[PDB]
Amino acid sequence: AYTNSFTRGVYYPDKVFRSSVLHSTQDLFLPFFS
Amino acid sequence: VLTESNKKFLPFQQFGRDIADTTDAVRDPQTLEILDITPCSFGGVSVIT
Repeated sequence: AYTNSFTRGVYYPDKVFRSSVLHSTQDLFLPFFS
Repeated sequence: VLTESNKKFLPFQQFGRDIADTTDAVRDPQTLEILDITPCSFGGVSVIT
């Protein structure tokens, strides 16, 4: 069957910390609503 | 100038970088503690005459 992955499969891309910032990363992710 | 940091690093996280791609927080390899990083004080010098 099939089902909707709304906003699942999001992980921390790198070994670096960040705080109170918006970061953009190009990496293997699970597309939303797949 | 180092300083004790209340920052949380994940076990795999060793370096916390800045907007300019500069490390502004480190984890000491020997003791697993988080240290705050800050470049030493600087500024212009103006001579009033």
